[PDB]
Amino acid sequence: RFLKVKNWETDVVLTDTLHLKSTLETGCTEHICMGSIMLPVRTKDQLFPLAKEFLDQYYSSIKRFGSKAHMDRLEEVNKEIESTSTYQLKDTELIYGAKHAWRNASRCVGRIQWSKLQVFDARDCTTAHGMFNYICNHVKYATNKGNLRSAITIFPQRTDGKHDFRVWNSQLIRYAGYKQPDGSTLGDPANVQFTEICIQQGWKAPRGRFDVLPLLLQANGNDPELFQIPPELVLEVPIRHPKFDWFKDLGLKWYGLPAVSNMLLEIGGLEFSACPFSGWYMGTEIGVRDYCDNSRYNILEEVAKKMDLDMRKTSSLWKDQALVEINIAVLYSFQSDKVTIVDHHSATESFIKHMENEYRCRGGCPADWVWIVPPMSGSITPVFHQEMLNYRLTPSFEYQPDPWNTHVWKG
Amino acid sequence: RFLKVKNWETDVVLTDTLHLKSTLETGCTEHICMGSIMLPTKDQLFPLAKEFLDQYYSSIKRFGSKAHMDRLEEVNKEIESTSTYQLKDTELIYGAKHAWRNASRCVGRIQWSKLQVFDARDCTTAHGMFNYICNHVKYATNKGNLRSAITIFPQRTDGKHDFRVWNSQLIRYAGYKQPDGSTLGDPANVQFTEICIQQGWKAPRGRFDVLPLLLQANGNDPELFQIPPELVLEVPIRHPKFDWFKDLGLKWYGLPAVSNMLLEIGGLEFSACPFSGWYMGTEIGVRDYCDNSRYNILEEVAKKMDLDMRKTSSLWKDQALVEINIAVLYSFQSDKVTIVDHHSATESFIKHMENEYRCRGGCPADWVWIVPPMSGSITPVFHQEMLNYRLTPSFEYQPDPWNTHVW
Ligand code: HEM
Ligand code: HEM
Ligand SMILES: CNCCCc1cncc(CCc2cc(C)cc(N)n2)c1
Ligand SMILES: C[C@H](O)[C@H](O)[C@H]1CNc2nc(N)[nH]c(=O)c2N1
Ligand SMILES: C[C@H](O)[C@H](O)[C@H]1CNc2nc(N)[nH]c(=O)c2N1
Ligand SMILES: [Zn+2]
Repeated sequence: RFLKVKNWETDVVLTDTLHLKSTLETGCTEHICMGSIMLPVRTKDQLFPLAKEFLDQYYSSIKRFGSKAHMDRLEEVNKEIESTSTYQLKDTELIYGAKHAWRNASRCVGRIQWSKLQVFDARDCTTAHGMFNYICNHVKYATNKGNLRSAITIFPQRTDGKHDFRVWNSQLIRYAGYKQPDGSTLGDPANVQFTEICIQQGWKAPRGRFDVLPLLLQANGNDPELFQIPPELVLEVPIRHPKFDWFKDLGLKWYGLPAVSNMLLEIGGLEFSACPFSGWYMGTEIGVRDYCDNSRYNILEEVAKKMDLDMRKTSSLWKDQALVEINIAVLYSFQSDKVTIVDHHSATESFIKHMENEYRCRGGCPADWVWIVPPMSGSITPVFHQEMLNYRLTPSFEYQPDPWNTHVWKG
Repeated sequence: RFLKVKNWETDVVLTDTLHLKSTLETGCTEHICMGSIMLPTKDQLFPLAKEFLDQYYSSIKRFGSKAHMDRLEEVNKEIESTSTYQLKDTELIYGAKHAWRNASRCVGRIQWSKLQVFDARDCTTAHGMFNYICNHVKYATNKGNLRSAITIFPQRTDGKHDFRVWNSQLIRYAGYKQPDGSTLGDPANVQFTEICIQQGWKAPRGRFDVLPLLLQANGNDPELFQIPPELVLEVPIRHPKFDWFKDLGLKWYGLPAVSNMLLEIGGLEFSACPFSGWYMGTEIGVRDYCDNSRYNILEEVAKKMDLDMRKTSSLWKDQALVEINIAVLYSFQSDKVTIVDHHSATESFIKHMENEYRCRGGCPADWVWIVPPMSGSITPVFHQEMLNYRLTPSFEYQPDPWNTHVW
């Protein structure tokens, strides 16, 4: 089967054959598209085909398909599965797997960088303290004094599902949110629930607008433990605007390192429930979503006031106008401080090239248009005009339930 | 099977049951989502008629009535005898309004029940069609106070007598390829303009030439007509702050009127059914003016604002884009032509969705099309999960007549 996608701006037509290797579900049917839906203990039975599929890909990629090394390895994994009910990846396979999970991540516009990923093998980790050490080293390495480096740290895989390693933080670095008795919110409204958990676990909250949350770390299915990331390791950027001198007085800053820590990495049927990964920010993530979502810091009003825009009619586009200045300021600030960041024009343009490269060399590039298109100025970026096919390949990053909803407390 | 949609801004969750009445396919499968793809007999006819008449009679609280059964009986006889059937005026109006209600790509659907339906099923010639379309244009425009309307021409018979408006929209600007290798006017309209010229149009070769209508009646060869200039309302584009903007020589037409689509009601097919409402600003300011394959004016505007266009990271493109869109809205409002900004329109649509979920059990919506082409996430629709599915009556895409027409 052949599937064509078209770019309506360029008339470039690409042919996808890669989707034939698609395994998991989409959520869609012939009767319904769930393309805008956010979120739509394994037996040896199901496990060996998954291992085999993965090992065949790995051996093909190193051009050793059907080799004795390939066959011996299948044999070794088979025996290990029938003996121990699971298996261990070689370091090479782990690295290959992590890189490909990123490569297959259909919601990530940053994938041109997929082959450059520093993989930190933390499978020898046994305790929360050990996890803390590993994560500190990840943060320091990735931050690199502002010259950001993509990295992932991989903690031991799931066994019976009762001994899971989990990072309870959705991201390694995030600001606390505090609900006030008057209904108002101090800090990041997104993180109110998690902050409360942290407080309940014994965290002493400074109760400011930009308090870096402590790490809440679960090793081997045990109760999670609190650790504070050494502040000297947390790179932050004061936000200012190149022309507006009052912008600094808004009191804004953000952290430089975007680091997802709540996702599950699947490789060859194995499940890595704690696998924090990081890259560098695209400006709009902060300037559009973090700052301007009504459900987040929500600064559009204040900014628009200070720019003295006409705010009586939406039709003045005062919101749009303020939004631009805020995103200019985020980009300006990071650049001025020499902290890696990319604008949505650069990032989407790079993605189109990556995508075309992938069609040519790989036969496709699964992409989720709904996530790939930036949250401002959509149609003046080239991804907007690009038809995309969304499907799911393994290895992959997957959503998993929040640990506080599933954890069995030891006490 | 009973699907939930969440708004991530408000945490509001809606339950959709309406999708279990969908029938047409989406393009998607359990293995592949095609949500971003632009274009993915008596036997066949009677169940379609029945399904439609059932929903019609349910809508007037007369389900299972004798009049319901009588109509069903009558339609069935007519299909058996004549191979097709004729809609009653009431049914036609119901169907047209519901086609719009079911248009999952339309953000303006809160207005769906206020639609003026012009029954042009008595039309027989292209001159007839021309007259009906002029009257539509004049009625819809209403001196700037726009009114939603659709004009419905005779249904398809054997497929060899189709009525077609060859133009994709009732009102659009011509496109010309220059010796300069560049493009004059609207680049999207070059091929159609060629066909107009080849059919005998005398093109003025200007940048904003209103295209002539190319009208096909009864499967005959299409004929040319110029819409009376005085009925084509246009808006010169100026900026409220930038005095120089006027000098760009920009204007646009007040009437957005889609003419290339197929209206399906009760299995019947209306291949010629132009419909119109009123513009959302971004349609003109973002797409028409700033698309690289359209009027593509970003660079010039940016230069007149003297922005640093050295580096993409200055966001000069984004800045110019906002001002271009400010000017569009200002110009329409100043000239008193109905227009809606994307904030107001998406807000309306959220309330409509909630109404539709509350009173109909759902609302089919294509998020890819509903979210505006600028400032996506500062509009409520961005944070609104939507289910996309196909309900009938419906507007459907159809092939361009020049690839179809046996001359
Ligand atoms: C290096 C530069 C990178 C850039 C510019 C980038 C860009 C982005 C952006 C803008 C998003 C959307 C985030 C959101 O809307 O919440 C995203 C999502 C995602 N990225 Fe990347 N990313 C980068 C690196 C990485 C790396 C290193 C990985 C994994 C090894 C990765 C995997 C993912 C995944 C799995 C998602 C989906 C997250 C979710 O569903 O919440 N990215 N990326
Ligand atoms: C009166 C105010 C209206 C507003 C504000 C509005 C808004 C819009 C917008 C912004 C689009 C996207 C168009 C594009 O991006 O090219 C659209 C598409 C559409 N509209 Fe509405 N519309 C209105 C009236 C109507 C009416 C009266 C009908 C039918 C009787 C209709 C049916 C449709 C259909 C079928 C589409 C999809 C067109 C396509 O797929 O090319 N709309 N509308
Ligand atoms: C999933 N919706 C909520 C996301 C909230 C959130 C909070 N902090 C950091 C991120 C980072 C997202 C992200 C991750 C990576 C790896 C790179 C990049 N440029 N961006 C996301
Ligand atoms: C409902 C909708 O899917 C939701 O708002 C999505 C839209 N696209 C997105 N795109 C990105 N990059 N990040 C997001 O969080 C979202 N949210
Ligand atoms: C590839 C993508 O589907 C295409 O660019 C779509 C995206 N969303 C759109 N949305 C609207 N309203 N109108 C359009 O023409 C498009 N084009
Ligand atoms: Zn889909």
